[PDB]
Amino acid sequence: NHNLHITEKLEVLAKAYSVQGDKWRALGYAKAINALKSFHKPVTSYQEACSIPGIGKRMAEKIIEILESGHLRKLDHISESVPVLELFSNIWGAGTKTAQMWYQQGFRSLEDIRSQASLTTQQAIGLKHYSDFLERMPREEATEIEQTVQKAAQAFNSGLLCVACGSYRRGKATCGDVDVLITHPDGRSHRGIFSRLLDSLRQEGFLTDDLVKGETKYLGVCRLPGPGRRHRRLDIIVVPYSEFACALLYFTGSAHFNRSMRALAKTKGMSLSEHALSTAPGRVLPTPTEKDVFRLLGLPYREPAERDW
DNA sequence: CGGCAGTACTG
DNA sequence: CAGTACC
DNA sequence: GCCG
Ligand SMILES: [Cl-]
Ligand SMILES: [Mg+2]
Ligand code: NA
Ligand code: NA
Ligand code: NA
Repeated sequence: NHNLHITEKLEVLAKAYSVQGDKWRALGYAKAINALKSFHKPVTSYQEACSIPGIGKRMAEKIIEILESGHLRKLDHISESVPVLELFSNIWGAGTKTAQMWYQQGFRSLEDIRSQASLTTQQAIGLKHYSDFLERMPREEATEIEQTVQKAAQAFNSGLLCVACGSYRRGKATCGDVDVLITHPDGRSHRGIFSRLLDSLRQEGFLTDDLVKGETKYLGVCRLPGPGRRHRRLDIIVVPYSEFACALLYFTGSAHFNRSMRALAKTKGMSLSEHALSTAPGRVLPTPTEKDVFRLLGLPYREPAERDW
């Protein structure tokens, strides 16, 4: 990254727009930050700034300002509210609208939130685990969590396949949470297992809090036994076997890689979701493998580690 | 001008 | 429904 | 914010 002196200050702007709710501008800043953290060179011209995909006139100009004096005028005019809004929206279950409302109501610290805010069930759990959920775990811990879920699943039906996705599958040394995808090659036995699986995992003390318990996805909180353990975010998603390849791809990510794939799909008159690759309500195309998705998009296969965009 | 993804939960 | 979350 |  020959441009960490540009990206460091752009990231302040990106975050300010993100937590203030301007999600599209925040998207544009993040793309430009990704582009600039990947070029071949330092950028030292406005005509070179425009050179790169994701950098336009206004973003060029901002490069051409750090160009000169080593800072961006715009940074000194970010609302004093941004760090508080960032604090509040780092509570799981609170996003930008809730953070702006708390701010408007005069809350300024997590002590204010604890003592005076009305919290949803999810947000009270997010607040209780505030620090823990900002921490990444070693991937060796994601492994133990995956194999905990697998053992409980395969106990009830040994045909069940369980796979940790997310940053774990992309090979990262640390993970923000664990995403366990479950399916069954028989095409039917995947259904209705959550009752049994989740109560099994509660039986250990392993599952400590539920955030979401739907018919096909569970989002919650777990903790391995013993000393020195922290609470970890855990998602479990159950999918029909015919959808396994698209689910693997979607839940392996990264989010920027998926977004680049949806856009490439759109150039070919197709659509790509966690459930399927389809034509324009079109037809679902058969994708038994991740490799088939790439092939039908006319792309060469990328292993999970080269999707970490 | 307007897309930049679609859906599953929660309440 | 609006809001939040998943990659 | 960028881009078509
Ligand atoms: Cl596959
Ligand atoms: Mg994850
Ligand atoms: Na949040
Ligand atoms: Na008060
Ligand atoms: Na997750």
